[PDB]
Amino acid sequence: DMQVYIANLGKYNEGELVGAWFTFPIDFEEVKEKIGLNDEYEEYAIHDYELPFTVDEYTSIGELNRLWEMVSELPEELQSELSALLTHFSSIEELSEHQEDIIIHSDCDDMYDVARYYIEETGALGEVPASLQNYIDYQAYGRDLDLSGTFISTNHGIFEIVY
Amino acid sequence: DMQVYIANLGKYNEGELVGAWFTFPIDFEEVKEKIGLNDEYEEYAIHDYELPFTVDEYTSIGELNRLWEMVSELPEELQSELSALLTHFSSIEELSEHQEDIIIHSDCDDMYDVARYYIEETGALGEVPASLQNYIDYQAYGRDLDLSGTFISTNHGIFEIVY
Repeated sequence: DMQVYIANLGKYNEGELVGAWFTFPIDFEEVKEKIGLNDEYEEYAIHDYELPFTVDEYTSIGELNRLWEMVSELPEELQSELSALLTHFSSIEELSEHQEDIIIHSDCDDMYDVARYYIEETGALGEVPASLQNYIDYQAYGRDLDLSGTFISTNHGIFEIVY
Repeated sequence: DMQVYIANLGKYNEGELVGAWFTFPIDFEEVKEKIGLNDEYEEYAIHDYELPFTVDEYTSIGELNRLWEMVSELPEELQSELSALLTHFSSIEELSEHQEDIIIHSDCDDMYDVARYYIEETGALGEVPASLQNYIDYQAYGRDLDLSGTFISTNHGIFEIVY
């Protein structure tokens, strides 16, 4: 989980291929003793990674630990679905802005359940007469909430990006 | 409108074919002067009719005027749709029993309009919240009323045979 194959720019063609996997936190001198040096300093050749997100080929290791600390900052159900949540967003501090603004639904599993939750148990309208009990179009209600609300269908539930 | 070709049983093979059309009221002596006689009395050979209903081949002319008076008794929108209404019933005095029991819908044109009328403007449930405004399945409501109520789809509207 969350480990990188990063060495080295010396013998740029992935010659001097060393340094297998580095879980976080990752140090300059730790990897430097892992690899030696390439007679100078041209290292952390990002070429492979077990990460739940998208990383770049020249990201500095301090930025990597920064990203990891932002990952470890977030709750683990969100850490499981970072791939889905980052589709709406573009960065993690951006995600850390509205990290309070996520509605979690383990209880709701499709849009129908979202409609039934926000109508029935929320009580967004009050009266459910027995003459009117069946007669609440959860499908169209979910269509209209899908038009309005930013929704994300995931494995562990449905995540509503409300602002 | 409502006229019969009735003559004669004398020369049974529609020989002595006389008497073109007879609008109501229709008299024995009026048709008798129209046709003469067939040396005896065997007449009103019912063979053709402009009538909005089904008549028989040997119906007496007094019964014909009786049927016409029952037609003229009824309102003209029902006189226009006697063909549809008599499908549920079998006779006209039968229809004159429940002639008070017909719900007329020029306003409603399909089953959807029937559901929207009996829900919205009738106020069969009261509250229509804006969170619940769309969310009234008129289709299923019309299916359930179609299961329960006797409905007839016509040209001028929808006629509900309620008891």
